[PDB]
Amino acid sequence: MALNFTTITENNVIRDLTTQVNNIGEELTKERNIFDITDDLVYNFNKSQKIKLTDDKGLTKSYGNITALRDIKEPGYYYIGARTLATLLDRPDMESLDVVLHVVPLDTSSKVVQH
Amino acid sequence: MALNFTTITENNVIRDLTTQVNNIGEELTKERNIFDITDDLVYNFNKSQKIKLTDDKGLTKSYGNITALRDIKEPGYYYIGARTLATLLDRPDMESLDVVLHVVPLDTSSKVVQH
Amino acid sequence: AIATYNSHVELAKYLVSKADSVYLTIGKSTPWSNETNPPQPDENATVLQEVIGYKKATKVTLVRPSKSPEDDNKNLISYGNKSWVEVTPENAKAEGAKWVYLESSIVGDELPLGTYRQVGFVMDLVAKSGISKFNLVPSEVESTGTLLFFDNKQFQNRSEQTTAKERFIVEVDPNS
Amino acid sequence: AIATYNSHVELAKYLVSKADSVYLTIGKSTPWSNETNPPQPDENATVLQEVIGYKKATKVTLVRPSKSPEDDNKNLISYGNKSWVEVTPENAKAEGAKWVYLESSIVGDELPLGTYRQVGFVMDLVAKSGISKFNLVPSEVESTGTLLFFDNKQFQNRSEQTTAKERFIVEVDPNS
Amino acid sequence: AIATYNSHVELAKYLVSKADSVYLTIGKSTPWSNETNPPQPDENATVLQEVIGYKKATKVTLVRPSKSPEDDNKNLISYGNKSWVEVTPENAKAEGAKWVYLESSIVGDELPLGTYRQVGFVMDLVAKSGISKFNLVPSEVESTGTLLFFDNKQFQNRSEQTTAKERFIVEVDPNS
Repeated sequence: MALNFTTITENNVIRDLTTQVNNIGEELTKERNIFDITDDLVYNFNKSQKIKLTDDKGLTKSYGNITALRDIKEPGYYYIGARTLATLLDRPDMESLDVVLHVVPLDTSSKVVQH
Repeated sequence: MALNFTTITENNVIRDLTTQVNNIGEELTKERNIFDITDDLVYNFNKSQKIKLTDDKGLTKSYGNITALRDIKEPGYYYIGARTLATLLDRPDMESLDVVLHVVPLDTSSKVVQH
Repeated sequence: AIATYNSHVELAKYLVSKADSVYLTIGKSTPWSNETNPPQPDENATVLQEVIGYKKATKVTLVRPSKSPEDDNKNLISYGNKSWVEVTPENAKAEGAKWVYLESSIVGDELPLGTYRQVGFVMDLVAKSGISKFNLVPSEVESTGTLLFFDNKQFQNRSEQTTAKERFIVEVDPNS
Repeated sequence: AIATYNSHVELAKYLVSKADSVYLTIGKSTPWSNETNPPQPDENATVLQEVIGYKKATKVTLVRPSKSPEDDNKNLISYGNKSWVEVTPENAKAEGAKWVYLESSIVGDELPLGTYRQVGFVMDLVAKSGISKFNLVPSEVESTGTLLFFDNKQFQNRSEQTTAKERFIVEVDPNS
Repeated sequence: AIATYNSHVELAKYLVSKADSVYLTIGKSTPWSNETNPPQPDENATVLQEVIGYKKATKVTLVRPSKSPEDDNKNLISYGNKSWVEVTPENAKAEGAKWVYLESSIVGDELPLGTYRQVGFVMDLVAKSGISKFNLVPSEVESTGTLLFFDNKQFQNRSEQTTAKERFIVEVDPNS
């Protein structure tokens, strides 16, 4: 979308002022003008996945310096390094290796399933 | 949202040219005008999941042509028909059937978990 | 003294009543100086340049610009970057319908195939005796009538597949 | 989008063709704010302010602004701070006569007495059945028809001995 | 050995099921060798010459040529000097509808202005970069899909006002 406009000066007669006003009015009232497209964006963005599940490149979401794996309750995918996992209070009894945590959403943010 | 405009000619008097400039100026400067709503949309957008996990219909993502299942590294879900699965260099040792592949992102694009 | 807005509505009702006599005409089969930018038209011209021919008007009615909800049970039109509504002749003064809508189409080769740059609509066109047909070259015409309206446009070609639709929304006085 | 000068001629011919159905009307029996210098009239009117009544037109014709030498042998009029010449319907496009002259005269108390400051003309005025007379008050009229043109004037006073002649010269588009 | 009429009917129901993936395309903005007489179209082609853009099919449906009296009360369409009627997928064998109607209108400048000579319709077209809009220039097409039907016309011109409605009626075997 784009208006075609030229700044009006003292050399310009009442015809040229009339032409720029007609330009503005026609662009703002065409079929599927700016107003229509923005009302469509409001309607349609409301069925996107509005909350991130990856990062912006399609890798795992970052986290803060948690105390236990149960602290990451937001949904999506989380890489956890071996050194980190080895200091979590609730870690499984196994060799510390790098792991991914997938968090699955439920009925409340105080509960989740964790893989 | 919508402008109400009428196109102007030579001897539409100056009051008529003024009326249209007033209609334009008012619609662009009323409460919850087009600029406010668009600044709201930019804000709610940058919190979003930037990248596809399904197609636009909530079905599996498409893929390019692939030599191996290890060539689907992008995150999300992918269908694979039996006739495709019977042509991939690292297919599991099982009977040729239709499948879905879930590709799980990690710390790096080069690495994934595949269900 | 000035003319009134309702006089213009009565003068549009007079124009719409003439419908059966109305003809599109096309002309200027050779170039302008700039083919992307034709000159503005001469209101003192009685006839097109380089006349190709004439075709009867397919549609004639009063109109005005459309708006919702009050037009949502009426006859809508689309033209020139807006929607419009056909106004019936008995409502004309109540709806303020000073505008005439005029349309014709040259379907394929029913006039000589080539190019045109002038489009106009004439009324009181009289064809020669034994020629009731709606598509005419200048030698089949007894009188061309009165050239009501015309425009200088960018050129158009015609071929058997193409239908050359031409139409105008006009009023007897564009402001006063 | 414009009209043509000859469309205005064919529109002036129509307005003169109606002449038998044409009446003068008179009104504004109470002051202006400046009685020397009346205000511009209102085109949206359908009838005069302070109607007194209606009288059948005595003279309806086309006219144009007069010029020597070519008008020196013609029938001249003096009106509205200009000089004018009478034109017939079949001469209209040749003369360029897009102007109409209208006139009637109200003789004494054939309509109610006092001062007046508005003048107007109406076509299609139909009187009630059994009324044939050319002077009508607003109650004897079955349909007032349509007010075509009107003006605001300095006041004139009517008494039984006075003949109030009133007249116009007008065109269908004075400024495009 | 041979196909059958009803095979063609069911194949037309298949192409109509594809409709959403269907786009008009226009091209050949520079001259032929003779502009009155184009070269005949080569069905081994995969894309138009000098491509100007693509527009989504504003209409796709089964049709047939109209027949009287039984179509006199139906959904008529007028195309290329002939009269046609719409048909629905679940009735196609009862009507004998093996013809597909395809249409799109390029309003004004919603593709770049200037002349075009080729007209075609593609199915399975996929645009770039998540784009929603139904008018595409070549720099916004990812996969052109399949050029189903096309023709090599004379030139035409497009301006801001003129809509270019291009359309076909076609069948899967026009001629065995």
